[PDB]
Amino acid sequence: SQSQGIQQLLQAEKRAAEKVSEARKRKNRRLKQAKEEAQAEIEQYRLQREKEFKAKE
Amino acid sequence: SDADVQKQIKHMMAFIEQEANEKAEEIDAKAEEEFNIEKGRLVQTQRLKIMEYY
Amino acid sequence: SLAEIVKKDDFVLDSEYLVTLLVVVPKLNHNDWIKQYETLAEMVVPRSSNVLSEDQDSYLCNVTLFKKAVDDFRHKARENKFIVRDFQYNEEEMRADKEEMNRLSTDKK
Repeated sequence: SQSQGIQQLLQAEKRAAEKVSEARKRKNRRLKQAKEEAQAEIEQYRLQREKEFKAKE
Repeated sequence: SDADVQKQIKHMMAFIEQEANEKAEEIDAKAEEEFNIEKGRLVQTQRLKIMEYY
Repeated sequence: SLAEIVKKDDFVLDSEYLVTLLVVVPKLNHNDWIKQYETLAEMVVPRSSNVLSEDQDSYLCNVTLFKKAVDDFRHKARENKFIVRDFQYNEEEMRADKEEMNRLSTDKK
């Protein structure tokens, strides 16, 4: 039956789709991590500016 | 004939997997760029707004 | 019309690296085509040919292959007088032919 041939095409395509999909999942996760680290650093800046402002006051 | 065709495809089909891995590695490089771009834009914009308040 | 013979299971489509091609061959020349089609380009798997139907003159088959192979395959098919007739499972067109065949034959009565 032709399935023994055709499945070799579909195997390469499925392996390709998995590798690209895993990189897309990592891209989405890295975008979320960038937001989360930015949210921490802006609070550290607010706290530093607060200490400077209290010293100037 | 048929055995040489099966050997030729079994070798050549690896180039599709290699190009798919190279595309995934380009998406991973775009992920590292976008992480730095998004983090930098958010940190600087908010830091400037916070600084102006003080 | 391809609508009388085409079905999805004979096709490889909706894919990044994969294509399907369609070729008609005279019923005597088919005995050469069965082996020669696998020699028209690199990156063709063995037994990629799926016949849709025979007739009084000829056979039509789908060939399944990687995207790099397709233009060498079609050009060397033309060089060997094998006639390219690409109909990549056009579901909207086969349905339109069936719908209008049923409608016009009914409306005429």
